[PDB]
Amino acid sequence: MEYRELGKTGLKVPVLSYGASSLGGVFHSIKESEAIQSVFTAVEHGLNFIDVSPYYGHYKAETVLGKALKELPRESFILSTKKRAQESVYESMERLNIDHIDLINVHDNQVVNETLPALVELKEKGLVGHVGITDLQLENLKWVIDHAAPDTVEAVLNFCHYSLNDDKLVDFLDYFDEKGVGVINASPFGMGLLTQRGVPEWHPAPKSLIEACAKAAKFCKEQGYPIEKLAVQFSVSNPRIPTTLFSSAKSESVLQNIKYIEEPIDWSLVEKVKEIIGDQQRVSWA
Amino acid sequence: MEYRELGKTGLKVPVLSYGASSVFHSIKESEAIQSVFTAVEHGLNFIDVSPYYGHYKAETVLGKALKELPRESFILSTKVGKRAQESVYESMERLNIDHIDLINVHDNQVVNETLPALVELKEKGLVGHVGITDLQLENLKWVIDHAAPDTVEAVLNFCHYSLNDDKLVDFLDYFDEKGVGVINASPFGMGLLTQRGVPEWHPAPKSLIEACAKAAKFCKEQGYPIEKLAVQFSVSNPRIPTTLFSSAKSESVLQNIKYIEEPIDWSLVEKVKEIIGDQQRVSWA
Repeated sequence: MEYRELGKTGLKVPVLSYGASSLGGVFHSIKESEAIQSVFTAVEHGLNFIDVSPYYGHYKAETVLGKALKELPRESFILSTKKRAQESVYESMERLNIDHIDLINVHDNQVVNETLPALVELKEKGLVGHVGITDLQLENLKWVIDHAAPDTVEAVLNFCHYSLNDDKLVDFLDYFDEKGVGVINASPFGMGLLTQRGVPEWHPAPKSLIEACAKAAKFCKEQGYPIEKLAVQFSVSNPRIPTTLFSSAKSESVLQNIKYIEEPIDWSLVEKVKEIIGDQQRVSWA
Repeated sequence: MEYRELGKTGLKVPVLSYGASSVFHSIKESEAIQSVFTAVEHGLNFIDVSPYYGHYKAETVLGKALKELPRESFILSTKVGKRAQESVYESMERLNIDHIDLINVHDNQVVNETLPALVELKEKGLVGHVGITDLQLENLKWVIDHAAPDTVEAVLNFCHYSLNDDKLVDFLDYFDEKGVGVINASPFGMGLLTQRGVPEWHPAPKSLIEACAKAAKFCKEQGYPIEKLAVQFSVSNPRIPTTLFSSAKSESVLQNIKYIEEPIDWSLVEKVKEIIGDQQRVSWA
């Protein structure tokens, strides 16, 4: 298992990161029951870095996850999660029964002046290791880092922009280097596009991107090289992206993606399907 | 296009009803609002807003969008000491509706505190009818038995009247005895009876997954999608007033409407129940 420093953060994070797939909805019990075993498996097999944002919100799930994490040693895992935002961090820290969060990041106006300062105060207190931000659009990330105070934002998290099908994050990597920001990729598979089963029912991806990615998955199938294996291989394949956050419930998926990323990537196959995904490279569906 | 009566409640629900589904929840949101508009346009009055209760921003958008449709043209339902009454109040407040048609309860002794409270809210005329929601029919039976009489008007249940599971059948005589309307849900087994297949999180055992995949590719070779047969079967029983499917895009809603309005091939249902053999009613809860 390979590790990267998360920018100027000091945390050695594994090139893949477990994101604890969404638990809300009916059958939530099954999903969180499996997610606990997945946390254990990811830690036992190399993933320091667990994000539990989907647990941010559910009293009982968060508390028995606090039990589960109390089963694990102090330095055995790095944990990150999502005016009154101070009390929110305090509240959910109590529910997790952890004594301090390794990194807090803001979901989503001028978060620049209200939430981020409170989290900076919290980092000075000793209860939060580092601060970061989460968003969909890289222009928004640039905006908020720009108008914030210097060296406030230590990490950024962003979705579907370093894949076989989307390449945008490159354009911003330099910028992050210039302001000392660790980069966290997420959704390596394009949320179904780089899957061999296909794309979920809610996915609004245009018909063209859908067809390009389905044909790439078919070519991968015919070459005996699963498209998801290639996608997860590729999202952790950039030395400037410290880590990528994949979401799953069953521990089998954690172990499969571990086995994938630890196996050598086929750069010729990357060239091939990046070609087959034609005009649809960096086509957006947000 | 076909309507039945929800037990004795006097609400006329279509055989198929829309249960709008679950980062990336805003995109699902907008699509789901368009989907409820499409469904109400095509006759699917029964609208369950349970996944919106919990996010102020999420319930507000459907409240404001739904204000654009006539009140008598749709029947609405949602999820829920007497904190339940305050929950109903606030749900109406963000949905900007003066009357909820059906109010349900998820999940121990809700028979003496929660259900009497919701009954009181019905007495006042804010809610029309009161029901319960569970994955286990035994738990539904317990609640109905131990509750005050004629309290439980609706019972919602998942993955127990479909091509692979029909454990709801055994309880239908009971539900008729009690005066309880039945709302089926998840007619696809949450991916089993789909051509694409099962999500990663699904716990269903190897044998069930394989039998359903074989039935699926058989349906494919026959030119008759497994999803069409699934939704047709689920709505095919007259003692089950309505079946609730959770979709996001409006195209799925239109597909399912066209599917239920097509006749069902019972020979195909039996050829599929032969592929789903010892796996019928195998639980994964």
